[PDB]
Amino acid sequence: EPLYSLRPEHARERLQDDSVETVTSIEQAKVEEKIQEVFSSYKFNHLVPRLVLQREKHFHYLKRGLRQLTDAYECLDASRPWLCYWILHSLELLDEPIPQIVATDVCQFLELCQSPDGGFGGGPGQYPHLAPTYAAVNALCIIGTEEAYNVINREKLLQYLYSLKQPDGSFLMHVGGEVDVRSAYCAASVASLTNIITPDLFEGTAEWIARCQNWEGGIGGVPGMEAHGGYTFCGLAALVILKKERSLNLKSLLQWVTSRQMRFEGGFQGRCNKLVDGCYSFWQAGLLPLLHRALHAQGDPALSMSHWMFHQQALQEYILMCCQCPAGGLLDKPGKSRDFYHTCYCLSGLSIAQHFGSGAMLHDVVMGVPENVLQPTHPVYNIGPDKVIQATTHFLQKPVPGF
Amino acid sequence: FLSLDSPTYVLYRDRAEWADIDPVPQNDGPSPVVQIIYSEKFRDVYDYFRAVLQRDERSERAFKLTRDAIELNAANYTVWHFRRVLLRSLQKDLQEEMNYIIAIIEEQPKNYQVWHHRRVLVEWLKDPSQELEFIADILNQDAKNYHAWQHRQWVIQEFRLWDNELQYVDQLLKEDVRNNSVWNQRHFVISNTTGYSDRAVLEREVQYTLEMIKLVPHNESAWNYLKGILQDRGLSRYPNLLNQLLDLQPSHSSPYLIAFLVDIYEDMLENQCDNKEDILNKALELCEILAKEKDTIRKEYWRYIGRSLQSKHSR
Ligand SMILES: COc1ccc(S(=O)(=O)N2Cc3cc(-c4ccc(C=O)o4)ccc3N(Cc3cncn3C)C[C@H]2Cc2ccc(O)cc2)cc1
Ligand SMILES: CC(C)=CCC/C(C)=C/CC/C(C)=C/COP(=O)(O)OP(=O)(O)O
Ligand SMILES: [Zn+2]
Repeated sequence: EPLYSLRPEHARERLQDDSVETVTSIEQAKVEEKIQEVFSSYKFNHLVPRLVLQREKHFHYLKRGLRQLTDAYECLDASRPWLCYWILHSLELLDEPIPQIVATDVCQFLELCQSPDGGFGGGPGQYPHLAPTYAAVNALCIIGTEEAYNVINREKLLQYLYSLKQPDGSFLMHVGGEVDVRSAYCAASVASLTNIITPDLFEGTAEWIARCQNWEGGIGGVPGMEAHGGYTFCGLAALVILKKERSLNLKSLLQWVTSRQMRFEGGFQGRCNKLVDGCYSFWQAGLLPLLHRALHAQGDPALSMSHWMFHQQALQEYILMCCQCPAGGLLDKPGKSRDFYHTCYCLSGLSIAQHFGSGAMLHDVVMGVPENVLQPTHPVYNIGPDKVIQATTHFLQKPVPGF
Repeated sequence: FLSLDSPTYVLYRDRAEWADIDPVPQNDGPSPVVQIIYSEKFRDVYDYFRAVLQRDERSERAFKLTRDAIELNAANYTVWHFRRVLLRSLQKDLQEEMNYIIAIIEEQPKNYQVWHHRRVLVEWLKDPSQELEFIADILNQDAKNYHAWQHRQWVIQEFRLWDNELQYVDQLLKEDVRNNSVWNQRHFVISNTTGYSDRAVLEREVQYTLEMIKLVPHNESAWNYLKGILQDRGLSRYPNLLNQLLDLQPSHSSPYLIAFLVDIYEDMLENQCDNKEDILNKALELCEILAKEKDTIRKEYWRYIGRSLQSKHSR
């Protein structure tokens, strides 16, 4: 009864610095400080808790940002498709429909973004690059219409992808750019949704991805590098698209995600001995569903059919109590500013912590009020499961450019 | 020459040198989305940058212009690409370019483009003399900067600059034994030099890691290092370990201690060992001490473990 971060026992989950102090501990101690403030808010004040997802506030923030932005966004001028995707996806999660007005302007804009050599760049007439190509294509699928699907020039998408493909199974992020697992997953997300996977494309890729898993259990940006949430998500996800999860050592991967929930904060950190952050509500927590499916295609008999293998309630408690901006939008942690990236991923994360699907079994957990439930999100693509269905089914109708 | 934050700064449209060339405004279309309301300074630079890019003007003035475009938005990979094309055409002094990217990295260390660009320089110059020390200085400001480690590994690999790294690693672990980026580095050095399959080394390693776990039992990084080096080989290969961890339980306990014991019991039970049903209960027990008291943030994981053990060590 009722909220796990507020329970008395929980005071115990606070950092033990074994009386040895480093930057790491001081700094972790500091967030635990501010997080305790936020949790203790509800007591000290003198009224009971009840947790609300500020939906209408998030919506007005989103609706406006989709249209126009202040010059604080100069530095996201090479990432505009990302802005589309992040905002549209937050809208579809909060269950807000996209007017044909907007859908079609997004359409036309992403089209201006599309290179005559395949892929999309960060803005009109910028060169193509995999991150925006991935954002464009997801935004286009969130849209789901015929106009949106038709924007993609698949021939060129495949040329582009090939032009980035490296001998060792890896990809460049963009011509003359460099490599990192992100490129694998983007290539995988975009090739698969648009049905352009040829037999040779991802050859060597799963093995390259596999090499990025390290002694920690998780995946690093390139072989040798520390395990990190964003990269681990990309790796696994690219491996599920490719249907080669088995390549990784899934048991240490699991033991690694699980160790990344913070015991006091309830949220996730991107890597060990670093700081909680709301965007990891998706990059880390969204592993558990991917791992669930993958152990399941191996008969693993011991899996729950209620829950993902993380503290769903504590993640929810973190997102709601700590990552919400009263003004609208969401954030990394208390004291940081709003942005559409965190609005996107904190919400993608809350949806994952709400919804368990797994063959037959569906089971929910909606903390605080029940108007908090979001629409479900597909954990490979992080667009809605329906939009994934809809777009694969459609692209499945033309042939792999080849054929 | 004329800095973006100089009070003499003039928009490019007011500059004599540019009189001959028409700006290319951004084409956002009739009714646009995610439109950024750019400052004057910024839109001015980028209009002119589109002009030089379209015309493919390979010129000194274009080169200085890319500087400004970068400073306004260091994430614009199209601009960096053009700057590289200009570095080759205008055959520019790369040593001087290195001093530039040194300055910028120092300003915006968490940017992909900036490190990628440095990398391409070192590749062209075929010369890593400046790198360890450079990296060392960023790392002196953010000991965990992902790109700085990524760059460092890449350099150490390419130029076989292994000789002094472990000692770098020891200097940092001393300054923060919780720096998980430094433990990853230790694993990367050793694993590529001597390797872990040398007994003197595996020992010196394991002895170090326990010695750290002693000084600071609740640092998970030591714990993950310890598990990472042994488990390739199989924890049950090392029978003293189970015993020795059992010792410091009273005076040094932690959920990492209990979880390591469970990893040990897991390995024993898969290696057909002394007491199949016996060990199974020690494990399953601590699965509840963790799931229910000592590490409940992970309850759902610990119940999967108890429940997997049962599901395959029963009969
Ligand atoms: C400090 O300002 C930024 C802005 C953007 C980035 S990013 O493109 O490298 N990227 C997304 C990201 C976006 C935002 C943000 C700012 C404004 C908006 C729109 O409203 O979104 C903020 C941070 C951010 N980061 C940095 C970050 C996130 N959580 C904690 N931090 C310190 C993450 C980063 C993720 C990423 C995206 C694409 C990609 O190809 C690689 C990485 C990094 C720092
Ligand atoms: C599809 C796609 C492009 C996905 C993005 C993947 C993603 C989130 C990558 C993270 C990469 C990185 C260098 C993190 C370090 O940030 P930090 O060290 O500032 O943060 P931290 O302390 O939490 O690690
Ligand atoms: Zn974040």
